[PDB]
Amino acid sequence: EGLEAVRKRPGMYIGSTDKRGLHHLVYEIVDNSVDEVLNGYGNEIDVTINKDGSISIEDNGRGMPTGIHKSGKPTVEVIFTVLHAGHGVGASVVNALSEWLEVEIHRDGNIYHQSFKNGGSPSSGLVKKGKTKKTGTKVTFKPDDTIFKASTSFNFDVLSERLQESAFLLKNLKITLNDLRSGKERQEHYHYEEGIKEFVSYVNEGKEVLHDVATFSGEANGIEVDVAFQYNDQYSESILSFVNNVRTKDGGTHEVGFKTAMTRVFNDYARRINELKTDKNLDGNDIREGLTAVVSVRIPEELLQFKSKLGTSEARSAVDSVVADKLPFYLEEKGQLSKSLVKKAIKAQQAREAARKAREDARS
Ligand SMILES: C=C1CC[C@@H](O[C@H]2C[C@@](O)([C@H](C)NC(=O)c3[nH]c(C)c(Cl)c3Cl)[C@H](O)[C@@H](C)O2)[C@@H]2C=C[C@H](C)[C@H](C(=O)C3=C(O)[C@H](C(C)C)N([C@@H]4O[C@@H](C)[C@@H](OC(N)=O)[C@@H](OC(C)=O)[C@H]4OC)C3=O)[C@@H]12
Repeated sequence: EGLEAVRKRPGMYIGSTDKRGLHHLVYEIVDNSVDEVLNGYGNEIDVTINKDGSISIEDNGRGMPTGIHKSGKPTVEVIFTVLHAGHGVGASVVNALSEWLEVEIHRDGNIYHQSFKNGGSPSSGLVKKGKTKKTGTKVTFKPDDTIFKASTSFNFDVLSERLQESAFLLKNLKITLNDLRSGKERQEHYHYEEGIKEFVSYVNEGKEVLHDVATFSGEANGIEVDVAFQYNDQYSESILSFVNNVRTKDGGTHEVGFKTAMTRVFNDYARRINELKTDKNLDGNDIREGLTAVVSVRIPEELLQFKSKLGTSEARSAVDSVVADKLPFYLEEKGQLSKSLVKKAIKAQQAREAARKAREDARS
């Protein structure tokens, strides 16, 4: 009954039926809690790997609606049983691929509980039972053995990497990952008050840093932007791009917008402090040498287009504008540092030119 289509072709919805597909089920539920925190409701997400094979995902958000949907069915049943109701395949796909799923909604001092079993078949109605001092939703589900053949066991380190990433992107979000399994009991907490500023320092661990993380945010078009960067004394570039708390591994327009404004502001500043003469412009390449940067954007549903590579042409204009508006003032106020970063980029340009001449001489 709709969920049976998900059960016959799971790959078409979660990619695979291996560790990757198993862990994506966890991410679908985590995302709903993340969305809620974005909207200003809640600040805590608890992920618990249970002894029985299940996984619990709890938040302190508003809690799911308890009432009858536009249709004649309880909203909880609509969410978990109606395909793609509300990647974003929905809680209903998690239910379809679960042996059992339990919902717990904390609303106005009361706990509302609903159970699902086998293909995502309601094994109870929404029952009001228990008193509470908190607001939020808790989803516990045990993956189906027949679906995730030899792949139902949750991996702590896989989840930790993704949960730490979510905490870095949403400052003041506290994520706790708990493993209760015998012989594997562990706990980690991810809470970064300085957000993507803390992400940059993390990516630069084990490398010497040239200055403290430079951060700047703003809004251009309908896109919110967060940019953090810090140079190391090494030569590699490490540009991490994110769209709506989710990584875009192949970059896109938001990444292009950051890179173009960075080259433009650096060149303009270099000529202003007379390091470059009337003498060619520094390439992006020279400027980005040893640069670790995090580009995090928030785009409305209407504007979005592509995933892994953003296509939203307006996001180029958005990042370009925030960087071009904020970076000149950073460089002007950090006079000695910025003069040093200009010289550094000139030396990278000179090194590259000498590599080019040696290559040409070896050819001719
Ligand atoms: C079913 C519901 C009731 C819940 C509501 O979501 C909550 C979610 C919310 O509780 C919050 C984010 N949740 C949590 O905190 C949370 N925490 C945890 C641990 C979990 Cl899990 C959650 Cl959740 C939030 O606080 C409030 C504001 O919204 C949903 C959000 C948006 C819609 C208005 C949606 C709805 O009423 C829909 C419908 O009436 C129809 C269906 C039921 C007839 N529908 C459609 O459902 C299919 C046919 C689609 O199909 C696809 N995509 O293939 C479309 O259909 C189409 C044609 O696009 C989709 O239409 C847009 C809907 O999505 C809503």
